[PDB]
Amino acid sequence: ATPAGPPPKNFRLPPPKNWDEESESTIDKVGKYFLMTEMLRGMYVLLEQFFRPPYTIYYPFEKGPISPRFRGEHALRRYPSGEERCIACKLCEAVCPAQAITIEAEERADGSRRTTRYDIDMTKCIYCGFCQESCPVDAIVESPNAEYATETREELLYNKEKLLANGDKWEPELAAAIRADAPYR
Amino acid sequence: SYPTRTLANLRKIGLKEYFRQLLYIGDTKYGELVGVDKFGNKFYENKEELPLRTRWVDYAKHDYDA
Amino acid sequence: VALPKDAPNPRAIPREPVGEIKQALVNPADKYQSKADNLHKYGAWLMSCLPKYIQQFSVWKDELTIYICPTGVIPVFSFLKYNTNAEFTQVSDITAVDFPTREMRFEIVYNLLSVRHNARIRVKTYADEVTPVPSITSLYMGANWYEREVYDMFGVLFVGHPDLRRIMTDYGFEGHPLRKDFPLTGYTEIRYDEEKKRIVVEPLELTQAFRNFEGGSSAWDQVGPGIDRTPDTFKLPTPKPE
Amino acid sequence: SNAVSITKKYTVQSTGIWERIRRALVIDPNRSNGVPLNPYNRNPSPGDNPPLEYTDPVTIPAGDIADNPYWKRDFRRNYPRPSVIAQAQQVALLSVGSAAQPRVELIGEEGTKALVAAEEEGKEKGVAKYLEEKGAEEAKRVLALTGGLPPTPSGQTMVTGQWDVHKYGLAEEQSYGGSYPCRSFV
Amino acid sequence: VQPTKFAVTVRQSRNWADAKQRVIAAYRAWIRAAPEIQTMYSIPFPVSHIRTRIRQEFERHRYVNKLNVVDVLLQQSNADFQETMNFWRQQSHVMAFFKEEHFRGEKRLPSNFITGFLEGRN
Amino acid sequence: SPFNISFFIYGLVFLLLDLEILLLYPFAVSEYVNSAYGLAAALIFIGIITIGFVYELGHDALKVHSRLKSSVVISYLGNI
Amino acid sequence: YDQMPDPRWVISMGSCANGGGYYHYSYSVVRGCDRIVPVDVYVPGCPPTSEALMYGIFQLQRKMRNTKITRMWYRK
Amino acid sequence: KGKFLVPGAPTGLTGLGTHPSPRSALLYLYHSTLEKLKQIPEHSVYRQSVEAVTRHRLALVESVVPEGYDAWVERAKKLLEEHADQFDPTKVGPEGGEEVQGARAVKVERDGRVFVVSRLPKEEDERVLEWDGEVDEGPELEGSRTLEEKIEGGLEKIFTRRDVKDTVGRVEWEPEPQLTAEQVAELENKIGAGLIEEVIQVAEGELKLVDTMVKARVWEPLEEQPRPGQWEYFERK
Amino acid sequence: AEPQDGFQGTRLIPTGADFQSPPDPFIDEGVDEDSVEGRKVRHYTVNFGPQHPAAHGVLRLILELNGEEIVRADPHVGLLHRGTEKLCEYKTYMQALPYFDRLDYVSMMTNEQVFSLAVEKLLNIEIPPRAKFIRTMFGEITRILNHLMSVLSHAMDVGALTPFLWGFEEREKLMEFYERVSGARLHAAYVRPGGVHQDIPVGLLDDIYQWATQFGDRIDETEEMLTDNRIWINRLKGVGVVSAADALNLSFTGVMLRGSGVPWDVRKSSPYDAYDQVEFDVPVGINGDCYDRYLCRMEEFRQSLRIIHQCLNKMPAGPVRYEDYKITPPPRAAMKENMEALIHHFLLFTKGYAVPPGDTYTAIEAPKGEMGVYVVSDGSERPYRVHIRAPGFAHLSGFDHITRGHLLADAVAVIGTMDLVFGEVDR
Amino acid sequence: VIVPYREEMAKRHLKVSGDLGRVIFMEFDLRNTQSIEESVRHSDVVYNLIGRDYPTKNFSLADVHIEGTERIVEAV
Ligand SMILES: *P(=O)(O)OCC(C)(C)[C@H](O)C(=O)NCCC(=O)NCCSC(=O)CCCCCCCCCCCCC
Ligand SMILES: CCCCCCCCCCCCO[C@@H]1O[C@H](CO)[C@@H](O[C@H]2O[C@H](CO)[C@@H](O)[C@H](O)[C@H]2O)[C@H](O)[C@H]1O
Ligand code: SF4
Ligand code: SF4
Ligand code: SF4
Repeated sequence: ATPAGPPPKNFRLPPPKNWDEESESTIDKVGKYFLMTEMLRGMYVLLEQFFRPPYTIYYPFEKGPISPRFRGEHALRRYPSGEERCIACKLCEAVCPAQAITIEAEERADGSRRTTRYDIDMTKCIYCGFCQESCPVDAIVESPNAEYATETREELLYNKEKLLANGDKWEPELAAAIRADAPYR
Repeated sequence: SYPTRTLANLRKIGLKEYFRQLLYIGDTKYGELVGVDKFGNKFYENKEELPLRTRWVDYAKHDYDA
Repeated sequence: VALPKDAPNPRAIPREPVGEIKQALVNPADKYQSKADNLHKYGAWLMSCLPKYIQQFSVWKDELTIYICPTGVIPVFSFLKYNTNAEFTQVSDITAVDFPTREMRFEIVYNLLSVRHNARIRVKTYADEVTPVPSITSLYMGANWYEREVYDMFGVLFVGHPDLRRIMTDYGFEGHPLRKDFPLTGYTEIRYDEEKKRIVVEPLELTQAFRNFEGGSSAWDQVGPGIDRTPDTFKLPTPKPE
Repeated sequence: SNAVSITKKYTVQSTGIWERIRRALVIDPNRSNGVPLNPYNRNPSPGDNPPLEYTDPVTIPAGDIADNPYWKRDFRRNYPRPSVIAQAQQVALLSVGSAAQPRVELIGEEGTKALVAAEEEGKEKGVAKYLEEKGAEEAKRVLALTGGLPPTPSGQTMVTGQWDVHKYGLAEEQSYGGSYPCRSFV
Repeated sequence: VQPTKFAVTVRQSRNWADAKQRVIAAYRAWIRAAPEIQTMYSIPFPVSHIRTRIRQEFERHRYVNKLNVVDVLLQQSNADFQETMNFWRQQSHVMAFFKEEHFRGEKRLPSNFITGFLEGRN
Repeated sequence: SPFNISFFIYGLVFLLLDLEILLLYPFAVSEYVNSAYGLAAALIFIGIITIGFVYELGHDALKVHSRLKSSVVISYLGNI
Repeated sequence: YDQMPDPRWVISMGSCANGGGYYHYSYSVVRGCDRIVPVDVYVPGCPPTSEALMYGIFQLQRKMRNTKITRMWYRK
Repeated sequence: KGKFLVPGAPTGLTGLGTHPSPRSALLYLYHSTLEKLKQIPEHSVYRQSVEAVTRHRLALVESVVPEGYDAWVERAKKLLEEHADQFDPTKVGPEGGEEVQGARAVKVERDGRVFVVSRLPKEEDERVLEWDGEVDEGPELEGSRTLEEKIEGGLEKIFTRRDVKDTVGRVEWEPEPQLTAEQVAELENKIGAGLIEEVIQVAEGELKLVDTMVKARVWEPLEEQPRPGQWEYFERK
Repeated sequence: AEPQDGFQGTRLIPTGADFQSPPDPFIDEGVDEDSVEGRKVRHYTVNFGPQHPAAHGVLRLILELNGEEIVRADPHVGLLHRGTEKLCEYKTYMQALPYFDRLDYVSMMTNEQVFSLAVEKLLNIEIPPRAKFIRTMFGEITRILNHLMSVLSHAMDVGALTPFLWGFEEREKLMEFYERVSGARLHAAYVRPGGVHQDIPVGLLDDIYQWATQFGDRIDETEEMLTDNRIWINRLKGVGVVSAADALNLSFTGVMLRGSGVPWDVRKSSPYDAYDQVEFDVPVGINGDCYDRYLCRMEEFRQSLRIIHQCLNKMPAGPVRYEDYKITPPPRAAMKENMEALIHHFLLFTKGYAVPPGDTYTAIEAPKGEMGVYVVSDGSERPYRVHIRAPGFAHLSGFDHITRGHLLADAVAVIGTMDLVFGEVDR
Repeated sequence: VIVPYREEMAKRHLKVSGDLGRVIFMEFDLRNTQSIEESVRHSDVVYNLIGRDYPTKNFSLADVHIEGTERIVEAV
């Protein structure tokens, strides 16, 4: 219970003090009992809080702080041209910790390598952000949007038509968060 | 809030606007207009408030939503 | 806002520029050679003191492992509990590993701690689907729930244990999930039946079947054989020429 | 005391008549209220931190272009193997010694056949038969390897430079004093 | 039964006379308990159906001629007995041992070749 | 399951003391007439019911309260 | 849930309750709490932020504001 | 003042209280350990390991001597000699008697050494002690009772027990002198295994291991060989 | 010849009850009739749980009561057993790291520290100094976060409700630092084998210092309410008392071990990360009770703050990630510019890195006790076996031995002094 | 299963019985034919279990069992 070698210098406790060896005057000792002085001090600390500013935020008018690295709902982005950035490498499908991504790809009419299916089970996803660390083209991101509770969980099966619609909606904020964090990525 | 703060903001925004805020935000708050959303929402800023309360929104709709 | 007035902006202070960063390359195994000789010595002493049960011992870095016969469980742990040079008075953990390629499927791993000597020791034995292991709750009260887990999760049975019941799984659960033949999603699923007014148990169907990406393991070995690092005090002397 | 002045604590301060009022009616005037400062705290946001200011570093040995072959710094593939010794091995080690310390000279020939004499006896008989038959004299020899006592196990600190137990001692100044049943240890 | 009401220290059968003695004492306790299992778990079956179904679960392992196999089969029984006699198992676990309260019922394998062929392997 | 006896003691000690304080309320609204003679009698009545209160204090009837060196000593004598 | 007096609402919070989440492919986990009880709002995230759970409560509070009680009894 | 450690005072370790006689306890445990090691053959490294360590600690324990020890031991030798029947385990059991309210000693022999194990009646408050602590077996059976019932009620104990005040044929065993608190600290700085009371805990663990080490015959050859491919894992090459 | 020799039962396994030995008769420390002494008393059982606080979410402990006192306590766990140790066998090492955030869900970055340290030991790599300090700083920010949950939820169960709210603003501020380095308020996934995922942002070390300047005042006011309060003292003194010998024999670690007078901290005894570079003290109690364990936890608040300040002043420069792309992902800019970097990027996110064969048991000083992991490696890219040693699992196993004879109002205090999150206990 | 419903609260217990995309809820009125029409356009089998035992202020046993069966079977 103590380490090997010599016992620690004064590890052993002093002998216990008898009641009449204690250094506390009866006046101090009896007063603290009947006046309940330590409980009075704690009640006074609550008066101090009473007259301090509160911590509360009025939501939804005032929001809490979120960093550029925040991990909210997924979005599929484009280039300035308008083409989808996604080229169907499937890296985000391989690294998914919860197997939430299902991708089916083929050759587009023009010969380009593009996805035909892009589904994200929002009820399987753990919001780790791994999908967006593995992208070679910044195609999949997680927007700062955390406010999308829905009614049915069928609404939480995002298909490629919803994830592109999300990127079109959120692009300025997505481009801004990428601009802030890119040096660190 | 506290009386000194809520009194000063009445001297700024007026009693018709004071009641508008009691119905929605639930605070008496004064700040500078920063801009308007396409949805019609209005944004205000005041560096002199409590932290995380320097920016707020006045929604355009009665049945507001984040 | 009333600034503290003697607490300046910590971001406004300018930082001294860092130029060329240089870090030496270290091999973290090299820090463990100074204790490699005694860890071997202690394992050698242990298996001379208990030749009846200690089949071998291994040393990796700071870890000395002892390999014992299943019937030696009570003597070996007694010696490691009540010896003055082996004052290993905690069980940290008891778990099993499954090797279906062995005749004895289950390896039983015990990890023990000695607060007196600031030392750790690992004890390994083996078990089977039908071959039981002595319980050590006669020596460590803390080992009781651990053996319930090994039993619950592997099926290994601990002779002498008081109240060897399941600890983790559901009440009528059939199977041992940490066995490697047990499937990841199991064999059964539950739901609420409106017509029966209770929760019922059903055979497992999955809306999405689990996609197992094991096949993408490199066609090439990526670690190699490693490096031998035994003390010369535990190697056989070489015959000098002539 | 243990307190440092409120004026260095990076919280919003009370001013003027209210400061005098606070420094009168309060348990500890040096205590902050926990309200952070707007011009200092999280200012600017990380979103306005300039992207171009930050630099991703490299260290000269491993990140250089011109004096680092990868195979000197591939410590993952120079990993240690587990060193295993069974009962046959220890019979031989006691029989004929060790590459560090031999029992017999083992010069040239007629020593190689002595080296299997160590290996052969190991498979045939455990360390238990070996100790029974050569007598209690070499039961004393197993302890003679570590100086006549059994060896103690290795500790796991090396803060003193050698592997050892940590020397837990009472700290010079106790945080509760003797007034509470809790001692501080260094 | 020191830690729990129906706890039995894990014991290893010494021989077949001992092993058969334990099996019979296990079966006796279970079929004794069937009225107590039928009220607590509100089983909508006769006590006779419960007892005849308990018999089937012993009738499965009547031909085991390994002594190491009997002890694990006895420990499984003792543990099942403990979690049923203490109200630890839910009615859902207990009346799910009866393999006719599936909405497909007891008939869940195909009866012969042709009926399983016309239904696609059941 | 057996019920704890302290439930009975709570009701009983209340029932008796509550009857005892009840008997003193007439004194507090009749003090001026009672004067010294009434005080002495009430002091005697207060004293008797106090002694019965120190009995339950002395015995923990309310059962509220009541909630190591080794005897084996060895001596060394030496060789035979 | 069977003991909740009417009217009853259920909020499913997080990926694990919504659809199983990280432990969806396990032998011990129910893949969604709506295999057991009816759900009225699903809040996404592992974990949702506190604002997100507030947002879900406001969605439910709005669902109740749109609940017709005595106006449904009137049509039938 | 602090010349001697209060027995049963807390040590700093919870549940471990100061030993009433630490030096003699440690001596008793070591010698008892050395005696049980003769059931083990000479060529077992276990016995050599335990023997050497035990003798090493036994030497340092005997290096310190309590003051007045030589004077006390001479009287205690005679006191045993002339009153041996008072302290005999074959006469008064392993316990020194049944009158737990009276002093109880017994002479015990280990490994060529003599010890007295004196069990002392517990010091209790006079305000709580009934009948000086005499154990209450219950009331005597009264009324019409059988011969067999009276025996099982203990009647024959009338002709065996003694009044606790009855001290005429007996002599009072005087305890051994103790180490000082500083002497105990010096014992600790030699043995090098922490507090003295914590060393007794380890020492009485070595005593219990010998019983298991003999019953299992750990020096015998290996029971169960590793069948081929038993400790093989995933090593390359 | 098992299992063949076991078919006929020719061998019996030597049980511990065979090697029982009678106590030494000499130095050994301490019926039916008409009387009511022979009479037996019935006991009744009680189903305790779930309590309102988040940490004790899935506790179904069944107590047997003789009147008021507890005769035997039987916790039924498994209500949050989600099969983590099995799901970890079908994932790569990087994929399995988020499973560790969800073990003790109030101490996330120290759960992923013990998994990183275990994998890094089999990788045979040394992680850079900056990540060493980042990890020791955020391991102490984590320790403060957990103790704010553990101490204040304990006092909320005991009935003090105001310190809980004060320190959850302190908790609310310290999760802003989690969300700045990562983007999660709870599950960062920040600590990874080879260092940390991303470098800390460029104004964070100033913001932690600003928080640091006032955090002691928060401990002092939390301490104003509980330490000297007689109601608090009379609900924790003498409650849940474990001896030093039994705490070891019961597999107790941490303040459960340390509150009985055993000086022992994994940080001091097997130093990891930058702990050997920081000066801190170890609070060790006397009487082994809940009051000692409360006083030891409050002292760690002040010691963790003292480490965080030292980490700020020794923060070196350099990579925060092991400088080797066969193990840690290359920068995005490299992957988009250099051939070797895109190859190493691609293979790390699909196959993962291979870990050399072997097994390691690695422990750290987690806030709830000692947390360890046993990882068997098969030389491949997925773990062959991951086993988590959870400090609370061993603590709840000793609840019967510690609450025996206590009142149920005493047992609720014993539940809170043992730092219990049931996702830790059930893995 | 297409489940036409009049009250939102009442229908909720029916969704637990099915997997995602299986229980579809449609808001319908026995006097709105479009709601009936679009409830049966995809159906293979249509059931009609609608029936009261009493007259209401909005439905006479004639209205329910005749004017609803008319309106519904005409869609079939
Ligand atoms: P007779 O001599 O003909 O037969 C006696 C036996 C059966 C012992 C044979 O002679 C024999 O040797 N057979 C092989 C030994 C054997 O039977 N092994 C297994 C014994 S344990 C066993 O069978 C356990 C069965 C399951 C226990 C639980 C049953 C009830 C569970 C569900 C109850 C209803 C829902 C709660
Ligand atoms: C004028 C007003 C006077 C008010 C009362 C004045 C004081 C008189 C009451 C106390 C008298 C002494 O009574 C004393 O009470 C204490 C406390 O229960 C008892 O206390 C003792 O026995 C009880 C019962 O086993 C134990 O729970 C307790 O731990 C033990 O110390 C003593 O057995 C009794 O001697
Ligand atoms: S989003 Fe990115 S990672 Fe996913 S498939 Fe498209 S290109 Fe690949
Ligand atoms: S954030 Fe969600 S979708 Fe992306 S990799 Fe992680 S679990 Fe998969
Ligand atoms: S935080 Fe994530 S893992 Fe934890 S319970 Fe919620 S959804 Fe599940």
